[PDB]
Amino acid sequence: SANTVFFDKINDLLVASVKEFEGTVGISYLDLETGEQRSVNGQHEFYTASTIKVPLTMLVADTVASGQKKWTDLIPYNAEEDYEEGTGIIAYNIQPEYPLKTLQEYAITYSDNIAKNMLYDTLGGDAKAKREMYQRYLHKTPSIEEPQFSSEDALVILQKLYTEKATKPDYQAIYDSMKQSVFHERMETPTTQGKVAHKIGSYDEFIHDMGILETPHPFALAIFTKGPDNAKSAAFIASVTDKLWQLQVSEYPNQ
Repeated sequence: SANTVFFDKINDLLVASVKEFEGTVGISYLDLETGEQRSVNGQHEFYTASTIKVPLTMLVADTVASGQKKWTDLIPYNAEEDYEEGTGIIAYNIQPEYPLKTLQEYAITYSDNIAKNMLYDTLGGDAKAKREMYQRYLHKTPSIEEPQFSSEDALVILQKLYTEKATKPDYQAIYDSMKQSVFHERMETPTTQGKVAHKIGSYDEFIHDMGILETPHPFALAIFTKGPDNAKSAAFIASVTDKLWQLQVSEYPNQ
């Protein structure tokens, strides 16, 4: 009963919050210790933008585990297929090849677009990779041209990473790269700093973040938005994140 009281308070906060947002938003919260979730508009599908780099890296790790690739493998840069600007390290000091491990790191820590392209190449192309990650991790068929996630989808992916990193060091490495990511915004706030693993995503009107907040009783959170004002969208994510953090640290029910 005490749990339902607390989770109902989380729900009240989510409902109140989305009322304030000019645009479309989905929010999903997961209390990792109990498995209890609360969502508002948690099934609306949004263009993934860079959030897809998380399951991409998971798939790369799975592929290494299968024996088909090794972390030490040198992956060649293909100008004619891999070049992309925006976020990343590679574009701004291009090398002819990279260890697979390095790509894996850069795709998350620096949201590196070229790294992402080179990972898709390694996995047999983006259509194949997308089919595999969606089918295996979400039990869904993807749109290859315009892949989508709901906030609930994001929670399914985060839960898998969080559970399985206990026995999969390469998933722990992904998590750690999410903690070390260089974009100190959205779910990363003065309150959550040093205690958040997150993957931002941005494209035009799409502004997202998804992650795990390392409160004493930890929780997963996904906030996906589409709206006209990028600054407002990012500020909304940070605001809701801090409000949930405060509840989680101050009113968590005795079990």
